[PDB]
Amino acid sequence: TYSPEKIAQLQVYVNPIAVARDGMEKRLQGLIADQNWVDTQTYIHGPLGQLRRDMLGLASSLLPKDQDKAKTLAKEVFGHLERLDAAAKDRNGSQAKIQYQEALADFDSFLNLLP
Amino acid sequence: ELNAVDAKLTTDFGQKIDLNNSDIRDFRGLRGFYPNLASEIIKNAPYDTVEEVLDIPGLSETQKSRLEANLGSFTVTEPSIELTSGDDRINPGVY
Amino acid sequence: NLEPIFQLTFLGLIVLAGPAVVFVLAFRGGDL
Amino acid sequence: DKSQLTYDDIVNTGLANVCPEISSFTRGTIEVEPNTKYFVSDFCMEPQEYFVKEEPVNKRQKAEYVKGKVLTRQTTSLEQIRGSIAVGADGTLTFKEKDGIDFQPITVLLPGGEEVPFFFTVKNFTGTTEPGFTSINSSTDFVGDFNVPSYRGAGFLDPKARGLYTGYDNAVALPSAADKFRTNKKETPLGKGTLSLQVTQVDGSTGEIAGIFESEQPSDTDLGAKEPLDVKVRGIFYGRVDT
Amino acid sequence: KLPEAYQIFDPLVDVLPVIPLFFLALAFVWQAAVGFK
Amino acid sequence: EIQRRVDSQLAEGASLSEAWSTIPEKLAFYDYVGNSPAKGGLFRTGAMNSGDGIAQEWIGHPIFKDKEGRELEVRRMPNFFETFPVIMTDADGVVRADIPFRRSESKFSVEQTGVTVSFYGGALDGQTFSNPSDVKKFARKAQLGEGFDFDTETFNSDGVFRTSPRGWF
Amino acid sequence: SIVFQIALAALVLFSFVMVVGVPVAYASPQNWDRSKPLLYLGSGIWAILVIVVALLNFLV
Amino acid sequence: GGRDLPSTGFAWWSGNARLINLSGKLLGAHVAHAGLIVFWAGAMTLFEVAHFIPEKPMYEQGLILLPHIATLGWGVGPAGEVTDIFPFFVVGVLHLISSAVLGLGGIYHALRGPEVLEEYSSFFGYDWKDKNQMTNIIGYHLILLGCGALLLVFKAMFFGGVYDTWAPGGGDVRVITNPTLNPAIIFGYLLKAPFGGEGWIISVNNMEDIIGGHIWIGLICISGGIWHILTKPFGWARRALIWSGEAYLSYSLGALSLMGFIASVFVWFNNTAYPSEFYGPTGMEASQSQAFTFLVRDQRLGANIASAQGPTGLGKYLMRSPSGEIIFGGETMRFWDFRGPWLEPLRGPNGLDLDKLRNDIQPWQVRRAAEYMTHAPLGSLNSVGGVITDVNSFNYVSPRAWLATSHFVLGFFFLVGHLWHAGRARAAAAGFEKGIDRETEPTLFMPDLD
Amino acid sequence: GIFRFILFLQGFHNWTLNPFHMMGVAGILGGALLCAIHGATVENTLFEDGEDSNTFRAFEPTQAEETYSMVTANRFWSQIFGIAFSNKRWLHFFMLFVPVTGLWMSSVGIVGLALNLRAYDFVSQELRAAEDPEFETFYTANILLNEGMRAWMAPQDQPHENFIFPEEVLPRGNAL
Amino acid sequence: MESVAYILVLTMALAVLFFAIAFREPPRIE
Ligand code: CLA
Ligand code: CLA
Ligand code: CLA
Ligand code: CLA
Ligand code: CLA
Ligand code: CLA
Ligand SMILES: CC1=C(/C=C/C(C)=C/C=C/C(C)=C/C=C/C=C(C)/C=C/C=C(C)/C=C/C2=C(C)CCCC2(C)C)C(C)(C)CCC1
Ligand SMILES: CC1=C(/C=C/C(C)=C/C=C/C(C)=C/C=C/C=C(C)/C=C/C=C(C)/C=C/C2=C(C)CCCC2(C)C)C(C)(C)CCC1
Ligand SMILES: CCCCCCCCCCCCO[C@@H]1O[C@H](CO)[C@@H](O[C@H]2O[C@H](CO)[C@@H](O)[C@H](O)[C@H]2O)[C@H](O)[C@H]1O
Ligand SMILES: [Ca+2]
Ligand SMILES: [Ca+2]
Repeated sequence: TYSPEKIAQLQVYVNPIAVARDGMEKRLQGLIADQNWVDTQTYIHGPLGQLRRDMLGLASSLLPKDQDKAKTLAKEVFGHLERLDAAAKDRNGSQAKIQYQEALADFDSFLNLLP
Repeated sequence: ELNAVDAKLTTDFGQKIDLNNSDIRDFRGLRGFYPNLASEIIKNAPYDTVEEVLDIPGLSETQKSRLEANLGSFTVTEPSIELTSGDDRINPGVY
Repeated sequence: NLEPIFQLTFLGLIVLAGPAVVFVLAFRGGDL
Repeated sequence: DKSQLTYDDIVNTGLANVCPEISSFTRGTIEVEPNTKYFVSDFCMEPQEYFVKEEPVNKRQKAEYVKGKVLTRQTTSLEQIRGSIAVGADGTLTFKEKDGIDFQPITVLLPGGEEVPFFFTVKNFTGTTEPGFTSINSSTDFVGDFNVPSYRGAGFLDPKARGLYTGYDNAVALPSAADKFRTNKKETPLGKGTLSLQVTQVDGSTGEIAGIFESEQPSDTDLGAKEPLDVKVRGIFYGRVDT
Repeated sequence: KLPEAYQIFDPLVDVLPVIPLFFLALAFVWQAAVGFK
Repeated sequence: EIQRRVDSQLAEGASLSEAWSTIPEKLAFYDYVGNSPAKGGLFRTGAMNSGDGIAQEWIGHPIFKDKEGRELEVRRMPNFFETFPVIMTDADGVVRADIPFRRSESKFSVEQTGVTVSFYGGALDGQTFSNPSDVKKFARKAQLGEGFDFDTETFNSDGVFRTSPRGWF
Repeated sequence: SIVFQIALAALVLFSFVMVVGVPVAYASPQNWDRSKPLLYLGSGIWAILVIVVALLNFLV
Repeated sequence: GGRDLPSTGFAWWSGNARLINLSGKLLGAHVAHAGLIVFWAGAMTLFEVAHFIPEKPMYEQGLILLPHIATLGWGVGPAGEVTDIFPFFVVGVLHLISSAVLGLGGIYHALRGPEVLEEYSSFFGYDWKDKNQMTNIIGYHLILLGCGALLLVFKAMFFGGVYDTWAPGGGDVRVITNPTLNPAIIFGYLLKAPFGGEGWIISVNNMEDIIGGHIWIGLICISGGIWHILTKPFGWARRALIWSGEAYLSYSLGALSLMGFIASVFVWFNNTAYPSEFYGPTGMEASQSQAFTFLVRDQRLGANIASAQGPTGLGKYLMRSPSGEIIFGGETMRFWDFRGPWLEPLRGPNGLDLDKLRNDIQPWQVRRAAEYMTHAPLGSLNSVGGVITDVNSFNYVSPRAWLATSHFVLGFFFLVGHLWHAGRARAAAAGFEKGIDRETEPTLFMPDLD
Repeated sequence: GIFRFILFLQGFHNWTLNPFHMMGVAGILGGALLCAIHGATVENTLFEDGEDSNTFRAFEPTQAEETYSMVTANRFWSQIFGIAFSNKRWLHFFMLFVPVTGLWMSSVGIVGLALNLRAYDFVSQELRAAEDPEFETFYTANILLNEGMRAWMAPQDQPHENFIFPEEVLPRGNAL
Repeated sequence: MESVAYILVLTMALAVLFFAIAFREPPRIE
């Protein structure tokens, strides 16, 4: 399965993924609940600004039989992130709440795939 | 008549590092100072005497040993606003 | 290095190709 | 109000130079304990009127302030300022500016064509009330002093490349008359200004405060070339008190 | 870099883009061959 | 020539003030850059007295010494230069003092190197100046050669050099 | 992989042959009846060589 | 057709004017030339692929064609990193081979085909004075141009997406799903001022607006194509314009000059259609990057970056725009309209936000700002990077600089060509392009001016 | 090397400020203008003396008549510009006169620069700027530019002088 | 008062331009 060494080599990507996940739980949910769409867009552009690279590097450096599922799931978080961006630009509370929940569910499904 | 920084250059400011007026670039000559310990010196300025650079809150033991090692390179003159206003101690327009 | 030898040879072939077309058309009296 | 507006909504419209307004006309108050510090979050300061005390040839004539027109544009507001309001034992409230965009250079034009630049600022303003306050309300007047640094820094070079810590100390274009000008010696003394912040609007639900200010401060001396003029600035202010 | 099975023709590709310039030259040659009539 | 004459008087046994006092004021006046005809301007009109002024007296010869007692000479202004930096070198051509433009990283300011100046002969004979304002002013005077006191109010002299009748011819 | 290099070298050699031949044949009104099927066959051979280069690229 | 001066009246140095009334040889000229354009496209792409180091940024490497392909979403991933080299190679090979086909066809029509197409077919044969046929050709070519714009739309919406530098999570290839069909936004871009802060159409800052514009262009060009097939020029157009081949050439020359100027400004200012991951930073981008880099560096040393006045009295790092927005200080005050994906997270409603500058700056923003300030589009003609006073060790001129300079110059010379061909078309239609007739000289019949 | 000499005369002599040079610039740019405008005017008022669109073969060197219309050219420039040449001989003498006079005037200025007799300064603006540090013109800015170029260029340009200028004495603005 | 002299020489040049255009010697074919 996963050589402990291989696991140690994946940390490079896991630390920013855990940081982005914890921040998405804490700051982003409150900012969406606050109807603060300017700070919502600047959150999903700045502190999440390397989510795509870090998750695709996590999926590339993963076990070779779990790569597709990984990347697939990662791409779904991004799609929810773009739809969240569009709903925040439209000042839509319910649509942005829904896209945040879908992004959270796909992030957690991505986080269940770690060795 | 001299301006004020020329008259400061007549003093011990013109010979060694002044904890109340020297820019951060002058701390590069002491090993281990730039950027962190020099920033803590500049932030906690002014000082009445050299010795109370050891009484900055939040100094680690290695920082205290480094400050004790380079105590003779320091002077204290009166803080002149011509070198301190507008954070010229951090960026005096010199690159 | 042999890379620049080939570059010059390919370039010399391409350079002679156009004047070759002109020269065969002029030598045989084609529709110049 | 520019609270729900985005950058694209405000850009190039002049609304970035105006302070936020307490929409709620609520004449509420903010309760304060007798030995506690309350933080001020986004203190804003919008100058509206500008006056310069004229200097006559006469000595004993009344001085009087004359209105000036701003030549710089909508670049005359202080904003994003953090501060502290501490309540002493005797209910004396003390406003204390900490940091932010707490200065703007402003050039005003007087009748006669004299252009008066000045360093409009609230830098290190400490301002006390009368004692005996249990809240912040419409009677809170923070009157105090602030520092006015020199308009030109010590790194400024004049048109003949003379300055304080850089530049020549003499008039190099006139080699036999180089040291006969007092403008060769530049200086940047620290001036003082007086500021009164009178609160007129308190929204106790969110801790917002608004009101008016009157300020008096010296003008630009151009590195000590000329004597400073007295500038009076009146305007409006807003802040958010952290309960 | 080119894909590996094409890498034998890296020098030829390196002289490929300046061939249009020769075309501008070539017309002059042809006019020289006809006498610039 | 002035140095040859002073050195001859020093070799005879005179003191520095005694040797420098035997230099004629006319000879020291020739050793001044404002009498060089390559310092004028096309539209700086009239007499050279309309420039620096009417010369009144030779101030004497400055000797600049650093805190360590190295004699320093101010590098003289060449004919090409409208302005010139103030540089002071020792006997073996090492810059020991200057007047810095940027005083953030200065290492050889008159104030930092403790430069004093003593005058021999002339109006300031036997005097020693230690204030860096006066020392820098005498350094700028030494840039122009021998120093002279000038009356500027008679012809309302503007302070820029004129060329002589030699240059105009 | 050497047969793909042989195919591409054949393509560039026949391309040079066509660069020499096509404007000469088009500017020869007195040899046109000989040279027109030669031009047809050259176009077909060049197209077949390009298709073969593509197929052997996906075979290598 | 005459191939000499005695039989045409045109010298060798004006030889291609011998084709004006020879439609078959004109078509072969046009088609061989297209060969040349597609040849340069393919051969330059293969050159750029052969010289490409894919782990190195494209803009470091003198590439102007691979950025165009990468912006379409081929061979790249997040942050514009090169996944595969094969799409760029494919685009090159297909152009190169097709260019061979186009070159063979131009040679045919030019050397062997019929010199005039009018005696052969009425559909293809044209007279320049036949206003119906000229507008028919406009119409066919407009339907094709609209189809090309719709092909860009199809690539962005249905076949893999385009690179969006503004994408959340970082810039990435994304599929456009909600294009801006709102004609108020699409045509208000046309109504915006060509000045600072407005930027006309150069300021299009999102891929949804770009793809929606190409839906409208495709629709507009297809509708205008049918219009011009089915219709003939009206009386005001017939009385206003010159109807000749040189006249239509000069109209196209003025059009090309306008688009060359627009392209140079587009690549100089716009970072959306020309993403900075491929083209490098714009000049405004790099200046704001330097101001941000030293804001971050001095803030790390403990400077109060908001309360710091500079030597002039303005804020050293932060100051106010003329409308009041909180912007970076120094000379980059000029560039306060700049928007970029690395910078916009630190912007609030009023401009640059103090709270975000204090505790929201990420290391990747610092890395991007340092890279962009050191890849400013400043360089020498022999490709020595940086300011011109720097020494020879940095081999870099930005692709934005090369593309902008090229197209400005091209645009200027095509305006010159417009003036030359319009003036000559007017004189030739009026009958005095060959000089003043001595007998009927018009000035000799005019009254004196004074 | 010629470029160095050019920049040298800028920073050491303020040779742009010299009216003798300014007359030379007027003469050279005017001669280039006269060349361009005369060639274009002749080529666009040509008489139709041939059948080709190639108008160059409608001229014979032994012909007695003018190949272009002086009258039409004069009317064109009189209505476009306000004035025009009416005399061909004066036109060609002026075409001689302008750049030759420009060269002679700039030579007079160079003879002035040989003795450092420069148009370096406007003494009134220097005295005003020395007494008033708000007064700035483009002339004073150019004076500062010359000062900087002299100090930074002299040690490498005059290596025989052994100018040792330490880094602290070099004039420079903020941050550069 | 040097501004008066500058205004005078510039005005003289512009007036010469007016008189040289509006009251030129008229070109006549003879
Ligand atoms: C070779 C001739 C010569 C020389 C070398 C001198 C030299 C001198 N004279 Mg004497 N002078 C002369 C002739 C000469 N003079 C003549 C002929 C007269 C009678 C008018 C005088 C009257 C005179 C007076 C009244 C005074 C002098 C003074 C002086 C001194 C200052 C000179 C000065 O300021 O000039 C300044 C020179 C210039 C600013 C140059 C002006 C040249 C103009 C600008 C050139 C014009 C160019 C032209 C228009 C372009 C043509 C256009 C194109 C189409 C061809 C100097 C020692 C002064 C002095 O100090 O007295 C003791 C003084 O007061 N002189
Ligand atoms: C884009 C460039 C371009 C193109 C497409 C053309 C095209 C044309 N020109 Mg123009 N021309 C050009 C540039 C161009 N010209 C320039 C730059 C000049 C100035 C020197 C001229 C000067 C000029 C004159 C003076 C004349 C023409 C004429 C012609 C036409 C007939 C040519 C002819 O009889 O050639 C015959 C020439 C040959 C048979 C020599 C061989 C030419 C072939 C094409 C070589 C192709 C080589 C290529 C590598 C082979 C690839 C083959 C395959 C693999 C694709 C033709 C349509 C003539 C015209 O108006 O006709 C009425 C004419 O009189 N041209
Ligand atoms: C839009 C046109 C365009 C642009 C922007 C570029 C830009 C670039 N190319 Mg490319 N290239 C082009 C066309 C273009 N090229 C064409 C047509 C060819 C075929 C000849 C090439 C062949 C080519 C090669 C083979 C290489 C490049 C390289 C480069 C890079 C460095 C360029 C350099 O050092 O130039 C140096 C600058 C010059 C030579 C200046 C030329 C000045 C011209 C002649 C002025 C013309 C003015 C005007 C039009 C003339 C009209 C006269 C009349 C009207 C009076 C740069 C990214 C290099 C690179 O790094 O690639 C990886 C490289 O190796 N290019
Ligand atoms: C703009 C380009 C263009 C135009 C207008 C013409 C026009 C013409 N050609 Mg030419 N031709 C061209 C390009 C062009 N050709 C090219 C590139 C080649 C090389 C392959 C040829 C080779 C060629 C030959 C060998 C002959 C002609 C002939 C003719 C004439 C009869 C056409 C015919 O039978 O159509 C009717 C045919 C069709 C409707 C079927 C073809 C439909 C096309 C080819 C399919 C789709 C086009 C394309 C693949 C789409 C993508 C193109 C891409 C650039 C976007 C006509 C004047 C003939 C001639 O001279 O008559 C005397 C003739 O013998 N052509
Ligand atoms: C590139 C393709 C193309 C070309 C060559 C033409 C060519 C022509 N069109 Mg067609 N047209 C096109 C595309 C094209 N059209 C499209 C896509 C559509 C659909 C929207 C139409 C719809 C259309 C109609 C409805 C009509 C024409 C007409 C005409 C004819 C006269 C046009 C004229 O005088 O304009 C000159 C322009 C003017 C006189 C208008 C002056 C307004 C000022 C000058 C605009 C200045 C804008 C400035 C320069 C640039 C700013 C850019 C932007 C911000 C606006 C001419 C044959 C006319 C005709 O005869 O019908 C058969 C006509 O009535 N066209
Ligand atoms: C697509 C655009 C286009 C088209 C189709 C034409 C078509 C035509 N032009 Mg026009 N022209 C154009 C653009 C265009 N022009 C532009 C942009 C300009 C401004 C510069 C001109 C200026 C112009 C003039 C001044 C004249 C024409 C003429 C002509 C006719 C004869 C051209 C000929 O035989 O050239 C022959 C080609 C040459 C002699 C070679 C040109 C050499 C150039 C300078 C090379 C430039 C360098 C290039 C960038 C690459 C650098 C290579 C370097 C490394 C060596 C023909 C109808 C003539 C005319 O009026 O006929 C009626 C004429 O006198 N053209
Ligand atoms: C008419 C005329 C003219 C013109 C001509 C022209 C313009 C042309 C053209 C032409 C063309 C336009 C062409 C072409 C071509 C192409 C080719 C021939 C190709 C190809 C291919 C190949 C072979 C490729 C290969 C490869 C691959 C596949 C991949 C890898 C790499 C390589 C490269 C190897 C002139 C001016 C002379 C004048 C006279 C007349
Ligand atoms: C795609 C896109 C888009 C869109 C765009 C659009 C929608 C457009 C358009 C366009 C248009 C819509 C245009 C136009 C134009 C026009 C012109 C350019 C014109 C003109 C003119 C002329 C040419 C005229 C002339 C004349 C006159 C003046 C009078 C007399 C007669 C004559 C004819 C001479 C956007 C931006 C959104 C985004 C990006 C992408
Ligand atoms: C038909 C118009 C053509 C242009 C002609 C106009 C100019 C002619 C002269 C009249 C000008 C009088 O106008 C007046 O000038 C003075 C002198 O600069 C200006 O005064 C200005 O400069 C002086 C000194 O330089 C300052 O002390 C004053 O504070 C300042 O405003 C006045 O602000 C202006 O109102
Ligand atoms: Ca190679
Ligand atoms: Ca220092």
